[PDB]
Amino acid sequence: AAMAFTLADRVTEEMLADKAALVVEVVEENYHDAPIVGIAVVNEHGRFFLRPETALADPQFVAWLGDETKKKSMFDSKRAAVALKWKGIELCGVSFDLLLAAYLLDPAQGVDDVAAAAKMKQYEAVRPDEAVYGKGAKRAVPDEPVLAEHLVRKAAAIWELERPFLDELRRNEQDRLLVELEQPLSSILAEMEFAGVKVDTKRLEQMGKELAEQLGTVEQRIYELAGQEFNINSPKQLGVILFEKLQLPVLKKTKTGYSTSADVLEKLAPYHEIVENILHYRQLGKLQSTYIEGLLKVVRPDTKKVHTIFNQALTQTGRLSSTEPNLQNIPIRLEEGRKIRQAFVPSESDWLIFAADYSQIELRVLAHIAEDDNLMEAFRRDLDIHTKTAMDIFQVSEDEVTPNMRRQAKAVNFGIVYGISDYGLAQNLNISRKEAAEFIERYFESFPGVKRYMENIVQEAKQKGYVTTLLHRRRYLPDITSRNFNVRSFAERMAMNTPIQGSAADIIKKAMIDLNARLKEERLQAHLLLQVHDELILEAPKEEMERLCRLVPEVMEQAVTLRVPLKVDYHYGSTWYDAK
DNA sequence: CCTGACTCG
DNA sequence: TGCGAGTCAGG
Ligand SMILES: OC[C@H]1O[C@@](CO)(O[C@H]2O[C@H](CO)[C@@H](O)[C@H](O)[C@H]2O)[C@@H](O)[C@@H]1O
Ligand SMILES: [Mg+2]
Repeated sequence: AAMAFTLADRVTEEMLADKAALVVEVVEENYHDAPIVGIAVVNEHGRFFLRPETALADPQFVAWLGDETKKKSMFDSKRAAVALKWKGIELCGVSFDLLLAAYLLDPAQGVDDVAAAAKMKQYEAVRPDEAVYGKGAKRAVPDEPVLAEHLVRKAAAIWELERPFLDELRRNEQDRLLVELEQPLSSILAEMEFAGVKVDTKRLEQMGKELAEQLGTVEQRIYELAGQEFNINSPKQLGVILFEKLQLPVLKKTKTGYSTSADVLEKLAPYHEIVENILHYRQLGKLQSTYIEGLLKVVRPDTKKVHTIFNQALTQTGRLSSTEPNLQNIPIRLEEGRKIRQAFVPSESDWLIFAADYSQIELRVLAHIAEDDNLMEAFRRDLDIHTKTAMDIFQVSEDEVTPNMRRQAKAVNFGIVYGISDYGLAQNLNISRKEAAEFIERYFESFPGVKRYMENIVQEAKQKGYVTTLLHRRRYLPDITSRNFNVRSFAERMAMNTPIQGSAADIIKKAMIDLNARLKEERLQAHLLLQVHDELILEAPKEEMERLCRLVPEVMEQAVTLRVPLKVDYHYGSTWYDAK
């Protein structure tokens, strides 16, 4: 059938009730400076559709949007909030966000539209956005009749679904997780995205020129060593050259043809001088295509800023992700790529970039949750955790720990956090499974509490059907009971890792909320720009650095109280590169 | 659109 | 098979 609603030509009093489901539709996937195609409001008085030009030009409606005492229930309120920010309109009073509610209830559902969330509660009186707008080249806003009913149906679904979603959240002990963590964070992410990060495009272009030169040199050096020209960026063409023309050993047979992955070539390097060059070529090639050309493509022509979008409802562990561009994967590990960060600068003159990061948050969280005496003491002494681990598993004094020993102990710690497995560790350290198993046994002997936790968390996952984080985020693991070893093992590793990675995510999210409250209380001009999993990047007047050096670490370190202290390091400088 | 390469915590 | 993510050239 059809859903009744008023297609209003002007805003009316009854459309401004103090409780309503609100839809401010932005169809463009990237909502920055994007158009709002329509508005829908559902409240105690009825269902309404408003043309944006009319609603957003009405002083009464705008005041309503900005009145924190007028409560709104929405789906992906950040999208609407940011689209409105670009129009100079403030959105306040969002008391419920269906996207975040659904995400917390079950991140694996992949809910990305009202229909998907409603289907969770057997409500299907609303169409999927894709069905209405289509996808790809066929994407398009339907005629008003169609658009209007869709927005109203979405608003009606939100209106109806709020109660049941909140009820289940409460049963899961996630009510505060939504109301006191994710929703307030949503508003903070909106400010960060809207603020954007300034890019020194002239610096990027010059780096681009220099890379084009080096890339040319390496490219020619590769054709020279191969005795012919070919597409180096073609794993297929590359494979023929390496394993056929040059007769290099085939140590890995992937899906189709051969494998020319990083660790495969790293092992082939000793056989021919071409391998090193191919690796370097790929390194520089990625910098050019993605961090030079790709980045320049998304920099706003006028402001020279990039405005990422933090997807707050995607990862299975509670982390955020970043896109167009992804500002959470800018090079830093290799010096040549790290230079890219010199192109990220403060948005105002005489300002600086300030970066604060948690030191070993994952292992500190593990110590807390597993309550391992040895691991908690290590952090209480603020020891170099990898050196300490080597001392324990290899039974040597601190002075006897060699560089190679620390390296392997470090790999063991990663394995432990990721969900330790003979095969996995062996593959990473390039050693036998038995040897890797020996390392693992030694680790558990030194950290019996961690062994206990890994055993218990897997059992708990099987009993309850899910695992939880410090702030009650959850992840269902049905595969934990699979009689297929490989499938079950994936689930077991997830049971071990999710509480760690997820809890670390919970912590920094609270740190961000606490920090913004502090910045506001102090009326500092400093503001957050980015979050990179265990670090927070801000920009501020140079005159605020001394205050930031004390405030940021303290806030981050005190976000939550664990059985071991939380440690935060920080640096600042003229560019992101210099904030080291 | 899919694969395999690279980037990050 | 070690955990969690995104982007791009070639197929
Ligand atoms: O507004 C972000 C919000 O929208 C979703 C859809 O529910 O993702 C859309 O927007 C992202 C940023 O432009 C795209 O990467 C994604 O492809 C598009 O569907 C959510 O995942 C997200 O929380
Ligand atoms: Mg760190």
